[PDB]
Amino acid sequence: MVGLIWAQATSGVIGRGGDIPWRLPEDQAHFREITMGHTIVMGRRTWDSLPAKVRPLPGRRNVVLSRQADFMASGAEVVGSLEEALTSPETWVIGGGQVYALALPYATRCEVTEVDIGLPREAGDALAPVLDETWRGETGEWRFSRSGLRYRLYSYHRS
Ligand SMILES: NC(=O)C1=CN([C@@H]2O[C@H](COP(=O)(O)OP(=O)(O)OC[C@H]3O[C@@H](n4cnc5c(N)ncnc54)[C@H](OP(=O)(O)O)[C@@H]3O)[C@@H](O)[C@H]2O)C=CC1
Repeated sequence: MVGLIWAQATSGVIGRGGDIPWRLPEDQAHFREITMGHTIVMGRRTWDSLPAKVRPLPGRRNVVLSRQADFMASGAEVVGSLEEALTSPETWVIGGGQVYALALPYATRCEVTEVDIGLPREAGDALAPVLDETWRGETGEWRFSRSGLRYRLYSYHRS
């Protein structure tokens, strides 16, 4: 089982300038709940964007994809191919744009948080993968964040 987990602006933007273009702390707990105790796979830039205090993410086997066969990532496993990254039965791909695209074909689950923020796609942005009709989804109710942003959760599956 390979799952993808991400948060996106309605527009599809998931990252800009090396960061996430919004604040939504309420998301942190759902992320933690889905990923805890499993192997998590991320691209090298996502690793670098993780704050030093939670790098590596505690309670998870952190796997980092990189084409630098010498890249240093303390507390994480550096692999150079996607096949090497996906050996665990329950693996959650947590980013970024490149890695989500690369892993989508292997995925049977996606936990998506939609953020109701006006943020048009700009050139160079990290973007969320587009789910076609092989996916059957379940949409949650909109909620308000203390940040002021409305957000909801989607759970997608495909056998
Ligand atoms: N909103 C959300 O839910 C999330 C948003 N993000 C955002 O995403 C952005 C980063 O995304 P993005 O720029 O797409 O980067 P990625 O995190 O996907 O990392 C890309 C890097 O992964 C490595 N890589 C990619 N493909 C391969 C491959 N096929 N084989 C080996 N190594 C590979 C390379 O490392 P190297 O260059 O070292 O070879 C490459 O530079 C940031 O802005 C981040 O904040 C991240 C996670 C979640």
